[PDB]
Amino acid sequence: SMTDQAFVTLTTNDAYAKGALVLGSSLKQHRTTRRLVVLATPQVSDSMRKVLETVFDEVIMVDVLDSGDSAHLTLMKRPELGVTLTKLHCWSLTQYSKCVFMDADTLVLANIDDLFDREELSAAPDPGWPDCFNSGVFVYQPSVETYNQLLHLASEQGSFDGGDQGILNTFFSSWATTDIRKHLPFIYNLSSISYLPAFKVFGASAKVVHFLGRVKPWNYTYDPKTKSVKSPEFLILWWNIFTTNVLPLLQ
Amino acid sequence: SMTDQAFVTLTTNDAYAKGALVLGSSLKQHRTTRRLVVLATPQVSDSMRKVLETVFDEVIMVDVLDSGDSAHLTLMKRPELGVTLTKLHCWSLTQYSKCVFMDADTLVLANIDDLFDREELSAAPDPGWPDCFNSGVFVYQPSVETYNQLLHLASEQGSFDGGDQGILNTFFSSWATTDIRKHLPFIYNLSSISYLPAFKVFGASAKVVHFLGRVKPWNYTYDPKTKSVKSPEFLILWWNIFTTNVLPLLQ
Ligand SMILES: [Cl-]
Repeated sequence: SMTDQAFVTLTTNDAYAKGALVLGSSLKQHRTTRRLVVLATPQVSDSMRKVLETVFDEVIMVDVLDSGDSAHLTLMKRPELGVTLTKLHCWSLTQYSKCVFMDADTLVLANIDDLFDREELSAAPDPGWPDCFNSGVFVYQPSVETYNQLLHLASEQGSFDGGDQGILNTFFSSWATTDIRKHLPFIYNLSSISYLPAFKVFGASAKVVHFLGRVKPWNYTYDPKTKSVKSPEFLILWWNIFTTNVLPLLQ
Repeated sequence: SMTDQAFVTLTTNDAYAKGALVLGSSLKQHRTTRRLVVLATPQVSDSMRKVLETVFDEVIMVDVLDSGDSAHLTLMKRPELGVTLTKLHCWSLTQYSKCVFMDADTLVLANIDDLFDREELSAAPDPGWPDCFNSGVFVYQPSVETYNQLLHLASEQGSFDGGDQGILNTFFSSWATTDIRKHLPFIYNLSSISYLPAFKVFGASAKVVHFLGRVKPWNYTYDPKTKSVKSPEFLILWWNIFTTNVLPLLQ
């Protein structure tokens, strides 16, 4: 239908692939007309890539350890940024005129195809330092130039936070002060860590939930008997999509 | 110099007056050309009001328990909102064409007179729910109409958070989506609770620190010997301004 535009995610191992499988499924459940793309590394097992193919339209291999990879010389300068340099390959996807990147620890709650109305770089405020955008969800335009500039920046300065958010905020440094249309509503990237009164009032309209913190949805022990985890509706939802929609897909 | 414009704060008791005394002093140290105003309630002791007069140009009494007060009928509808209705009297100060309200648990680190370049309602994002502004610091235009509309809102709906921030966000509900110039940089209202890598990179430019959480700067036990508290440079600064600049003022 809309071959020109895609949601793009990233899996660097089989654990995160379970995240991507749930994200992908949630986009399908809310009936996106866009393509679904996952960037995968060789650390993702062949059998998991086959599961990824049942949900994603494209499973695109990216290996920054390969000397043919465009980011490989940058990795040799910044060996701590392998995951970040892999994610930044989202800008190499020049077969698409516009994409929404979503981290594999997000979950979609309603159709968010109206994000394609936005322009690069559109993103929600990060809680905690709200003059930085959160890099879990963003609208961007693939470009080899932009990609190479991003690699240059990573080369010169690394990332002020060790991951992709620092570098993307440093690159797209006008976000906080320029054009409010580039501020996605917080409900398009609602932090699981995120002000209870604000949530009582605004939470029902959540469109995307972003599972932050060290413990990811797929590393909870889920108990099918009780439909519950050991340690809430979003985490329960995650597991619902996984058990109900993902598990029966490779058969 | 600039009789038309003011910084405005609020003290509902003697504890908070110590906050206001420090805020006021910090505005003076960074050489504001504007007036300094404190709204005080009768719970503030006469002797503390006299201390407040050594720092503030105007100490303006507000008593919502008085039946002559404009908010008194609203208080009878919402008896839990006395402090909030007192703060909203900042909009009654029609002798001023433009003001910056600052909670008494803020501290100024550099001249912020360039806030008078902004228009109502300008405010920084709240961390945690960043599509709401934080109500600790905001640029507004005094108006009896605006004030009465605010009282009406408080009457009809109360405050979604129990304090002033809910109601001000509900009233000024276009803040998140309209005119980025109404987004104050986070450095004009930097949460003490506020992302360590972001602070390493951005904290040096802090212009206002906002002491959040249940334990206020003035309720720490300060030890003059060690220049330290029991439980960091901002809290130490607070105490420095208090001991050095405030204590010698009533003599
Ligand atoms: Cl704008």
